[PDB]
Amino acid sequence: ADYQTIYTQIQARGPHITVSGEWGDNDRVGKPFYSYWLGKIGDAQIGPIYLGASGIAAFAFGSTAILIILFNMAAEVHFDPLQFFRQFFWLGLYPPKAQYGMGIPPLHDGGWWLMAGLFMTLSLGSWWIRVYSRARALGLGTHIAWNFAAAIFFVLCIGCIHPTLVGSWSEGVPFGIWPHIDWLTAFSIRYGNFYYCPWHGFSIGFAYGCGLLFAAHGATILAVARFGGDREIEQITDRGTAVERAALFWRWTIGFNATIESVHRWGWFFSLMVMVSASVGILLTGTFVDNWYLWCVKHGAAPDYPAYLPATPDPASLPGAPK
Amino acid sequence: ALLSFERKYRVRGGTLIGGDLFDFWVGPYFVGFFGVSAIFFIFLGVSLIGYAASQGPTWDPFAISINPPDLKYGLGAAPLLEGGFWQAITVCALGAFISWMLREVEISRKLGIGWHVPLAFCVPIFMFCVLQVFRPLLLGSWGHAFPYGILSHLDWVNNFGYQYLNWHYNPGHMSSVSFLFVNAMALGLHGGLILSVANPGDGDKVKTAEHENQYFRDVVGYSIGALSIHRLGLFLASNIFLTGAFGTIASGPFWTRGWPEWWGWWLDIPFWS
Amino acid sequence: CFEPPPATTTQTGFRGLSMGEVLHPATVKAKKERDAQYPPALAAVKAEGPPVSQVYKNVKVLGNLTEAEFLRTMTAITEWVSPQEGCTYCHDENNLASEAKYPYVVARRMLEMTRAINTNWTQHVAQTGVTCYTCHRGTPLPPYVRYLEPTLPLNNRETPTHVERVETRSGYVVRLAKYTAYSALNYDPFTMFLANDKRQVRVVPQTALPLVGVSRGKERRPLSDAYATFALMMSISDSLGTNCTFCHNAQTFESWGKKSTPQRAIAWWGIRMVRDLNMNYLAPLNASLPASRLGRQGEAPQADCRTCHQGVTKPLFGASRLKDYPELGPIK
Amino acid sequence: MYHGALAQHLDIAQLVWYAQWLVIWTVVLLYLRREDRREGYPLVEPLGLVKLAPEDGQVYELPYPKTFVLPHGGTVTVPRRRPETRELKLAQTDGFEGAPLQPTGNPLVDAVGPASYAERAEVVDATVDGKAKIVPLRVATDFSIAEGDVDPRGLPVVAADGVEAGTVTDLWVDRSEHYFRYLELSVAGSARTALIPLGFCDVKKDKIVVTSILSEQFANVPRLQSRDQITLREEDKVSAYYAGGLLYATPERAESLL
Ligand code: BCB
Ligand code: BCB
Ligand code: BCB
Ligand SMILES: C/C=C1/c2cc3[nH]c4c(c3C)C(=O)[C@H](C(=O)OC)c4c3nc(cc4[nH]c(cc(n2)[C@@H]1C)c(C(C)=O)c4C)[C@@H](C)[C@@H]3CCC(=O)OC/C=C(\C)CCC[C@H](C)CCC[C@H](C)CCCC(C)C
Ligand SMILES: C/C=C1/c2cc3[nH]c4c(c3C)C(=O)[C@H](C(=O)OC)c4c3nc(cc4[nH]c(cc(n2)[C@@H]1C)c(C(C)=O)c4C)[C@@H](C)[C@@H]3CCC(=O)OC/C=C(\C)CCC[C@H](C)CCC[C@H](C)CCCC(C)C
Ligand SMILES: CC(C)=CCC/C(C)=C/CC/C(C)=C/CC/C(C)=C/CC/C(C)=C/CC/C(C)=C/CC/C(C)=C/CC1=C(C)C(=O)c2ccccc2C1=O
Ligand code: HEC
Ligand code: HEC
Ligand code: HEC
Ligand code: HEC
Ligand SMILES: CC(C)=CCC/C(C)=C/C=C/C(C)=C/C=C/C(C)=C/C=C/C=C(C)\C=C\C=C(/C)CC/C=C(\C)CCCC(C)C
Ligand SMILES: COC1=C(OC)C(=O)C(CC=C(C)C)=C(C)C1=O
Ligand SMILES: CCCCCCCCCCCC[N+](C)(C)[O-]
Ligand SMILES: CCCCCCCCCCCC[N+](C)(C)[O-]
Ligand SMILES: [Fe+3]
Repeated sequence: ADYQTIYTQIQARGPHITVSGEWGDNDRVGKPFYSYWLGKIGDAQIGPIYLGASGIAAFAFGSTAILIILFNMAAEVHFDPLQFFRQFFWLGLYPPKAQYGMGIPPLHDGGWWLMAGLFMTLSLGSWWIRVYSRARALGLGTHIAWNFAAAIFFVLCIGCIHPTLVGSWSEGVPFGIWPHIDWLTAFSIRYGNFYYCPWHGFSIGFAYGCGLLFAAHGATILAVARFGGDREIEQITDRGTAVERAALFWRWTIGFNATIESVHRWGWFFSLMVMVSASVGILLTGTFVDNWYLWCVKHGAAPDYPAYLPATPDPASLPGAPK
Repeated sequence: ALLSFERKYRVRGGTLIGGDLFDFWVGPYFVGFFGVSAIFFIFLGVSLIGYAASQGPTWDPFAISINPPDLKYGLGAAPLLEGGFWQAITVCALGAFISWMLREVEISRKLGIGWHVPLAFCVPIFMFCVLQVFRPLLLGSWGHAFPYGILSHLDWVNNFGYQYLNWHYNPGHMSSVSFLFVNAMALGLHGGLILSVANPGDGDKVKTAEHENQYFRDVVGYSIGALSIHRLGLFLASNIFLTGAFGTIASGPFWTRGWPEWWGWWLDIPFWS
Repeated sequence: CFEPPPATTTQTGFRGLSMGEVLHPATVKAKKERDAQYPPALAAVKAEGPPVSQVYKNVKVLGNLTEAEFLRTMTAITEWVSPQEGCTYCHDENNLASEAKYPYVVARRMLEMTRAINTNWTQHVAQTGVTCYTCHRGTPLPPYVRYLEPTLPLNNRETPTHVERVETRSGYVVRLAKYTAYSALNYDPFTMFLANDKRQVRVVPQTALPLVGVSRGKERRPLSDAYATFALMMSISDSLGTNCTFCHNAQTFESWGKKSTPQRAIAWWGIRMVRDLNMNYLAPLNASLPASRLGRQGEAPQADCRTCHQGVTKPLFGASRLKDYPELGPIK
Repeated sequence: MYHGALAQHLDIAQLVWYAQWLVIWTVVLLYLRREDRREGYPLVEPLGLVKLAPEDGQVYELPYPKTFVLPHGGTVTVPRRRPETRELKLAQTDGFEGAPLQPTGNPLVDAVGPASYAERAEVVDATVDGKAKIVPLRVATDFSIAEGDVDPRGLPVVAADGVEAGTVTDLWVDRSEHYFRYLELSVAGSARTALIPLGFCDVKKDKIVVTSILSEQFANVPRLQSRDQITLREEDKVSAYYAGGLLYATPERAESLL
């Protein structure tokens, strides 16, 4: 085998490297340190990290968001430290349980939720800036930032935007380990089975496709590691055997092929798409589609099956059956 | 018909079995024995689907569904229209997937590169076997497998989940979902990063390996490295199924209550009860 | 941590939809055997004599029965409800017609109720029927009952830990999860759903599109509702020791017809029925009970699916004494 | 009255269903598909005599030229006409347009099949600094082997024949990514030195095993031109050399495994 593809046989150590940006070179804190174990499967340098405004801001809003969550959770167990560690997964900060429509809800029934939500959005936004700006500073393109915005957007979608359209904060996503999860079910239940939402279907394809592609792209790269397949950049400006080989491998299997640059594009696009497709489907739910399954049946695509146990009529819809 | 640079790589050899026999190309496609068996299975499998579906009530691609047998039938061969087709379809499926795979190996030996791709491809095959071969064997009927229908397969996923009350609490599902998500993200960063460096915009200079690395240190304080992010992305995508398998496989054979209740092992420790 | 194979599976849906039950064989055998403790029917007695209405003093309900038959009941009642206590539980050693002891009046209402479940609620109980035993299990206090707050342990025959006590503010979440199969759903389907005829279970729209007039703003139902019904379902499921697919085809939880099993329809009635017993029978007993019996808000203990079912699709695995004690329903 | 209802049998979700599809196909087909054709296109096969002429379908499939402005000067335009000039020591084994080719010489030396290189630029790959990226330790004095790993300097290289083929003399580091990329060894009973990509070496405490080729074959490894620096084409040469032996080191390599 090419053991290099599994872990690094002989680790190198050398002077630390610093590429300067139009700004903030003075905002890089830390004394870079090395880890030998990590060094086997990745670069061994941990650090330093750059601070700056946007970042520090992000830490700021974020943390606020957090105390808010933790505190309410903490209350959820009448401040018992031990039951706290214990029930953690079960604790959460909920959206308004009552219907207030769009009204800023009482602190107790959802008020603290919308605050958390706010600081988290502020926190996401600042971090976005960091991502975009550090790219700009080092003379790189905005691509990562543009994928990231798509993810921010989905989060916003399911947090503010969808609740804003239908007019009920009661639909946002609670905060907590199990709670954010039960939301999924409650959301799907209410809207008629998310499996029937075509955009859930689009998202899934992209997500699975994501899986398929990183697996294939990764593997393809290790498989040409020997020809320096890993130095992707120079393989673009100056095609080499590595990519030539990697191209024909895919050409001969599937009939077609990408380039070393284009594959990253298909990867980036797929990624972005997972999030874009999701936003569409959420924006369409409730606003224009009440029941996904029925909308599917409305339009003829749902499958149907025979009865196994006998067909069972809705007791309610019978004569003089109670309410 | 050949890429600018293809010609030179097109030499005989690397066959796994077969030799010079099928060692050739048709179009851009390399053939090989497994290319010959891949086609065979496909052909059979797609004809099985056509015939089976031709005996069902609908042609709407969405609604058509070819189903496994009733539990009653155990692990035995079932009536044709009542599960049989499903069985035979399953076999062709595996026939095709496996040839596909081996084929990829010969393509790789010819090119002189690593076997990582077919290798990586085993992961999805293995999962198909978990859902369709191993779990039902474990449960004792082929009737626990999933149906072949564009939407109807989602109906199996659904009910399957719901049989365990809240599938989301299945711990191998959590790990599974979690790799699904990281990997989708890593893909975006990996690809955005590459493109950010080779496509800065305007007429600025293409960047360097060094810039890729300052970017992430600056951001998250740490950069994995060019070769290592390919090794990692291979690892995250794979673990989507490697870890999931466990969750799937435990559902029924190793566990029968609702998944949430599984967490009692934590919640119910006597110390803090 | 894990239960081991094999596993008994059953099919409740068309081939390939993955619908059915998943049971651990031992779990079932333990329940099978605990439920087996149902005492056999007392030997038949022949009806000789005058109706006890002539014969005894204060006999309101079973006044059609002869002495022999009546006594038989009393004995059966004794065995099902308060066997360790004996007749003295409800009776005055000397005045067998004395209403002094609360268990007597209760037992009296109980007879009426019982006789109602068996007569009115056939839609749910069929030719099976309920007897005192069903709920009581040989104890005056049924082991599976509910207050207006989540109580724990589930089985009142167990002794609670510090934290489980309804007084300990922090164990609330645990107490709640235990009611809803370990879920983090923030609701109590009993108070919301089962004590009242107040709230509606159903939450899914019956049209593909959002009908104008009910889809916007405060005109809407909160999403809470959805979590609530989910939670209720987890409780029902866990109470019958089953899974959603015992009842619905997850393709569309909301549909009936071939999407639902005959069981769904039965549980439908079960809802009503428990609403009845609750509102009209079990709750009004707070007037006749000792404070020892009441809950934190002066409520009587009431029933849920679990009360009768005790974790089994059919309570007592389908055992019946119906034919054996006609005194308890059904009535002409 | 429903929300989303458009006509009597049309809803906005339907229209969005098609727009989505259309958006997907547009990007995939007209964008991504053309981008994948930036290298290697246009395809190859015969010309007529006067047949210089453009081939309709060949223009449509390619994207517009992209110019890369390089870090240390120059530019690159893609896609662009890049024919393979070099004569290939190979012969067609049959009539089929898709039959394989066969080496007519020593494929390792002739650089055909797995032993092929790309016509990479005859330039040293640089660091961001403008210095050479991949150099021997001998020169990259600032670099070292990490505490605990093998210091392969001085060990023998053992070929697939199981025979000592030479002794490791140095290592080549990538100054740009801090990663070792080649071992330099001195060849037995010869004048030269060769490099061998780390992926081909199995580093052990007492030997370095290289199964790719046979001892006898180390002698033909492509020779570098400056002794302390390597051009990009050279990397391809060297790397392909050893890959080639995976198929060609022995007469049985090229055959069926079973
Ligand atoms: C454990 C859960 C499972 C699951 C859960 C699942 C969900 C929940 C969803 C899908 C969806 C889909 N799945 Mg299912 N699935 C599918 C195929 C599909 C596609 C119809 C669609 C999108 C797939 C995608 O893009 O992935 C990535 C691959 C890419 C991006 C390359 C293109 C692949 C091409 C789409 C596959 C086409 C298959 C064919 C139409 C039918 C076979 C070909 C004919 C000639 C025989 C196959 C091929 C198989 C197997 C194993 O053989 C499988 C197994 C399973 N899926 C499991 C049973 N799948 C989605 C959908 O829209 O369903 C209707 C969706 O929402
Ligand atoms: C019973 C419920 C069901 C359900 C309900 C459901 C809902 C309700 C939603 C999905 C969605 C999705 N589901 Mg579906 N689902 C999926 C797959 C998917 C995803 C492809 C897609 C979600 C997009 C996503 O990544 O969100 C994950 C990505 C996120 C959340 C990005 C966040 C980015 C952010 C910047 C990160 C912020 C980090 C900060 C550090 C946070 C700090 C916090 C502090 C400050 C407070 C599969 C594979 C299956 C299978 C195998 O069957 C399935 C089954 C089901 N889903 C059931 C049918 N699903 C979504 C969708 O597409 O809807 C159409 C959606 O909304
Ligand atoms: C209500 C029911 C639910 C459920 C039930 C469920 C089940 C029952 C299972 C999963 C599984 C999975 N779920 Mg989950 N799920 C997931 C995500 C996931 C995936 C990580 C995971 C793996 C999918 C799989 O195994 O397919 C397998 C895909 C295969 C096998 C692909 C085979 C491809 C083949 C190798 C090649 C085929 C080629 C084509 C035939 C030919 C086409 C060629 C043409 C194009 C030329 C998410 C992200 C969500 C969200 C956001 O809520 C969710 C919600 C839910 N899931 C619900 C709670 N989920 C599985 C898992 O691991 O659970 C632990 C699982 O067993
Ligand atoms: C489809 C494509 C996808 C996609 C894409 C992308 N995803 C990105 C990017 C792109 C491209 C970025 O560029 C960006 C980034 O930077 O990448 C490194 C990023 C990110 N994706 C994260 C999480 C994530 N992505 C998910 C999913 C997908 N992502 C989807 C699938 C999920 C899921 C599934 O749940 C998760 C959880 C974060 C790591 C990260 C920044 C978060 C942030 O904004 O941080 C905000 C920062 C904070 C809140 C700081 C908190 C510090 C703590 C609280 C300190 C506690 C102690 C307290 C302070 C004590 C004080 C004491 C006092 C005395 C002093
Ligand atoms: C964790 C890593 C993952 C992973 C990995 C990799 N994945 C790869 C490779 C790697 C690395 C390959 O090298 C190989 C390939 O070439 O890539 C181009 C491949 C491939 N990934 C495909 C589909 C794909 N991957 C999925 C998932 C993951 N992939 C996970 C995420 C999913 C999901 C999630 O649903 C799908 C559907 C095919 C495109 C493709 C070859 C198909 C084939 O075999 O060709 C040969 C077979 C045919 C062309 C048709 C045979 C038709 C049968 C007989 C008749 C129908 C049978 C079937 C029962 C119908 C049921 C349908 C019903 C549910 C609707
Ligand atoms: C005589 C006779 C009958 C001959 C027949 C011979 C024969 C076997 C024919 C087979 C015909 C068959 C069955 C064709 C089916 C082909 C199939 C399965 C096609 C699936 C196509 C799909 C959906 C792929 C999904 C993944 C995807 C979106 C890929 C697009 C992007 C690409 C091309 C990725 C591949 C890829 C990756 C991963 C790289 O890393 C890489 C790195 C550097 C350069 C190129 C590449 C590269 O192309
Ligand atoms: C509470 C669960 C009871 C137990 C234990 C026993 N009996 Fe009872 N008894 C009970 C009630 C509610 C009534 C009223 C019946 C009605 O139809 O209204 C009765 C009645 C009697 C009587 C009639 C006395 C009289 O009215 O003249 C007798 C003689 C009697 N019960 C006997 C009896 C015996 C022997 C018990 C142990 C075997 C026994 N009872 C237990 C309620 C309860
Ligand atoms: C479930 C539907 C029940 C059936 C069937 C019967 N009873 Fe019951 N009973 C039930 C509850 C929920 C309670 C209240 C809680 C409490 O412990 O009181 C009761 C109570 C009684 C009592 C009072 C015991 C006590 O409070 O100390 C008696 C004597 C009693 N029930 C008698 C009884 C008889 C005779 C029944 C068959 C005719 C009968 N019950 C059925 C619930 C259920
Ligand atoms: C039978 C014993 C059931 C099992 C097991 C589960 N459910 Fe159920 N469900 C059942 C009934 C009788 C009803 C109707 C209640 C009424 O008052 O009319 C329901 C309803 C639902 C609904 C929503 C119904 C609607 O909006 O039309 C949902 C969403 C639902 N049930 C979900 C569900 C789940 C997730 C279950 C497993 C935990 C579950 N049900 C089990 C009866 C039965
Ligand atoms: C005692 C007073 C009961 C309560 C409370 C509930 N149920 Fe019940 N149930 C009861 C009996 C005696 C029977 C048996 C019917 C038979 O033929 O033996 C049942 C049965 C069911 C079933 C039928 C299951 C089957 O295999 O067909 C279901 C689905 C059911 N019950 C559901 C159910 C639910 C949801 C309840 C709470 C709302 C509930 N039951 C309460 C007696 C009693
Ligand atoms: C500005 C206008 C006027 C109003 C805007 C209103 C607005 C923007 C609202 C936005 C709402 C939004 C975006 C809501 C989104 C909800 C979402 C996406 C929820 C998802 C939650 C997911 C999960 C898993 C949350 C988990 C939370 C936790 C487990 C917190 C844990 C915190 C810890 C452990 C802190 C530990 C600190 C220590 C020092 C140890
Ligand atoms: C060549 O591509 C890439 C890298 O190589 C240097 C990275 O290190 C990283 C950094 C990854 C992490 C987890 C810090 C990314 C994202 C990447 O795309
Ligand atoms: C993931 C499930 C996806 C199912 C999506 C089905 C979309 C059907 C749309 C049909 C539109 C009707 N039509 C053709 C007249 O426009
Ligand atoms: C969510 C599923 C959407 C995935 C879109 C799939 C794109 C695959 C495109 C294959 C390209 C075919 N080709 C060669 C003819 O262009
Ligand atoms: Fe890459």
